[PDB]
Amino acid sequence: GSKAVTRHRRVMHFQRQKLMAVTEYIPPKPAIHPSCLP
Amino acid sequence: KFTRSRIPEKVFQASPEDHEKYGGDPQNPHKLHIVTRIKSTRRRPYWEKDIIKMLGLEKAHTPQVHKNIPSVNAKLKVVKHLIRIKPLKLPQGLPAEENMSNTCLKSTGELVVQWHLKPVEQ
Amino acid sequence: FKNKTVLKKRCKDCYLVKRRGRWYVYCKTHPRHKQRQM
Amino acid sequence: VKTLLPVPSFEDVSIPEKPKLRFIERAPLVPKVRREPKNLSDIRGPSTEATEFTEGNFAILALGGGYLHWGHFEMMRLTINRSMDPKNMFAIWRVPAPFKPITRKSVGHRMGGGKGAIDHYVTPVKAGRLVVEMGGRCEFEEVQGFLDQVAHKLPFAAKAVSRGTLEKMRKDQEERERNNQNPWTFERIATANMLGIRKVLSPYDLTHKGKYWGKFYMPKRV
Amino acid sequence: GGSSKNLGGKSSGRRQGIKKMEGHYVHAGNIIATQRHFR
Amino acid sequence: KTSLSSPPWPEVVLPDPVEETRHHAEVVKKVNEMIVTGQYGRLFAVVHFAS
Amino acid sequence: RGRIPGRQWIGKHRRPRFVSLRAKQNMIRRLEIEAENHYWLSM
RNA sequence: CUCGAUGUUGGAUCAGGACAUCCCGAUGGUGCAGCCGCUAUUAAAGGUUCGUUUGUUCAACGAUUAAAGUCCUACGUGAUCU
RNA sequence: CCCAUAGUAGGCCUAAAAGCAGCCACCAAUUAAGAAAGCGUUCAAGCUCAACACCCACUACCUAAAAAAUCCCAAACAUAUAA
Ligand SMILES: [K+]
Ligand SMILES: [K+]
Ligand SMILES: [K+]
Ligand SMILES: [K+]
Ligand SMILES: [K+]
Ligand SMILES: [Mg+2]
Ligand SMILES: [Mg+2]
Ligand SMILES: [Mg+2]
Ligand SMILES: [Mg+2]
Ligand SMILES: [Mg+2]
Ligand SMILES: [Mg+2]
Ligand SMILES: [Mg+2]
Ligand SMILES: [Mg+2]
Ligand SMILES: [Mg+2]
Ligand SMILES: [Mg+2]
Ligand SMILES: [Mg+2]
Ligand SMILES: [Mg+2]
Ligand SMILES: [Mg+2]
Ligand SMILES: [Mg+2]
Ligand SMILES: [Mg+2]
Ligand SMILES: [Mg+2]
Ligand SMILES: [Zn+2]
Repeated sequence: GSKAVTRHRRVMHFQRQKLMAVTEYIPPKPAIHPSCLP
Repeated sequence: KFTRSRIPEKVFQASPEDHEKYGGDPQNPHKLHIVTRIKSTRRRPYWEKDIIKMLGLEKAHTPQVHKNIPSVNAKLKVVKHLIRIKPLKLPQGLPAEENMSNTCLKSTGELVVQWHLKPVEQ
Repeated sequence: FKNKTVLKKRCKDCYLVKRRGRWYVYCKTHPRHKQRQM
Repeated sequence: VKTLLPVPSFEDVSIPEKPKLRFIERAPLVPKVRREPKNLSDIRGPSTEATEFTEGNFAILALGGGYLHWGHFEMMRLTINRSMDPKNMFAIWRVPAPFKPITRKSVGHRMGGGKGAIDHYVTPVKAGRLVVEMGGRCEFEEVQGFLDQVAHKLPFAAKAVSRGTLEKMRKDQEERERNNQNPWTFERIATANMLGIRKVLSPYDLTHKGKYWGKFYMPKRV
Repeated sequence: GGSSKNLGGKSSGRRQGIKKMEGHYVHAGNIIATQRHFR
Repeated sequence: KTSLSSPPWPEVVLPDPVEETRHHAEVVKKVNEMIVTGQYGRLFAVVHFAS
Repeated sequence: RGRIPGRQWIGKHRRPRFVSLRAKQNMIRRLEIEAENHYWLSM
């Protein structure tokens, strides 16, 4: 196996991959785009 | 190294918003849990395997009743990721000797003491 | 034309144009400045 | 009538006697004899030293972990000393000279037979550390040109920053964490060991909170 | 080829430490702890 | 009016519940009379037995 | 063409696995159950 | 993986394939006047020599050629040979 | 986009240093133009930039590619209401 610190970006365990996917930043979306209002 | 996980006590302190979402009463805590295993113990550490057996959760999707007390909760927390915990509700009170044989545990968690298998005239 | 990953204008007369699906740098004053997106 | 604006005055700024960057030696004064382990956790995770400005106002921020050898210091020194104005600028080192010995076995030898001999030295660097700090009678646009050129040649992800941009960078990250609409975060899940997720995680993930993977730093992770 | 210059260093663990923790019942003579230095 | 101004499916207007309750009673009465008068031949049934 | 070196799902170079939409929904569904478990264990 | 055998160099024979093109085609730049070149883009249809010493692949040398390309194919190919 | 006169080739150094090899100063004419930010000239000339005027250019200021050897490799699809 590879060490915890590698020169390349090590492949993640699939469960961790899923964890990252589910915890991504979701920006606040306004009801009306602010450019469409006075 | 992989070890047992210490869960911070803050995780088990409900906020006012939680009480609205789930509908529990902090001043009238439910007496009994309904506990059902919904996850396998395969590919889990042995200590989790051992607690599932102790709680009588070897067979999945089989509701078990347990006392809502610190000691029991301590076991439940180790395997909280393997089970579903719901409060036992008694809309008509506890079963008595007369109605022991006419009870049914519904999917809502309510243990009813009469099971007629008839439509409601209402 | 020299292939370039990063296109840079080398004089005032250089002008960027996108043709045949890739960016080009064209220069009439100094044809040596001509670059193709790689 | 194009509206003119006031300009900042740097008369109150002082320039040291040796504004240029001093020379860094290949190996320390006294050569080391005791061979050391890799200790790869010295470039892993956030940095806890040299994360703030001390004297100058501009610096090169490290966005990842890595090791710096003499070849890197010479590139930084020459590139900066050539592109800077000694009269109105000054630079200092924010990283110590190579001290960590790196052993290496001879070519063609098989596995085993003890440990290799000390070959060269490196300076471990963590993410979020300042590598070089500059200052003086100059704006950001002046140093940013050749500072970014240097940052691109470093073995890790780096970027030139200022007292303002660095502060804004940090405040923007906090704003993202507060307004994040996702109810599920890496911290909440990991610390509570939800789904038994700590079986595929590391003990360091409790503190890194998913923002670090080996030596790589991910600023877009909240 | 080459050889390592570090010899020795193969002593086994002494199995020292506390034998009777707080609250344990001991009879006279029972060893409570073993130690190399006064801990 | 554009290709995406409104949904692709047609708009459905369900019957008035009061009017439909009366129509339902008529249908049930008609079918009940067929039973009383024996206006059916062979019947089939779906029965649950042994699981 | 398009070989993965050695065995597919082990070692240094691996076949990339991607997270599908339903894989995400599956995880969130179980996160909600555990979140509720936390609540009922608090009283 | 194979030791209840997957025959080990170079050559002969016949070659399949890649293009990171040696020659032939088409192009941009040049410190491209022209003739010669250098450099990059595109192109794998077709072609890519004979000798002296050496077991040699290589290397050196002689005479040529539009050019004497680089590699992979169990360092292609011994139930075809040497 | 548009446009550029002038004390003056500022002093010193220098064979020569004229905004632009170096050192010091970096003041001032014209409503407006740095004792000059980038080229250039052996030194000069010469071409731009920061000026004025004109006038709503009413900019984004976060990023960068590709090749191997028998033959690409499921077929396909942007539109009917989670399950
Ligand atoms: K870099
Ligand atoms: K592999
Ligand atoms: K064998
Ligand atoms: K011979
Ligand atoms: K001069
Ligand atoms: Mg390991
Ligand atoms: Mg020891
Ligand atoms: Mg031992
Ligand atoms: Mg394989
Ligand atoms: Mg055999
Ligand atoms: Mg052939
Ligand atoms: Mg080609
Ligand atoms: Mg062979
Ligand atoms: Mg034979
Ligand atoms: Mg054969
Ligand atoms: Mg003048
Ligand atoms: Mg003079
Ligand atoms: Mg002068
Ligand atoms: Mg000059
Ligand atoms: Mg003036
Ligand atoms: Mg102008
Ligand atoms: Zn040009």
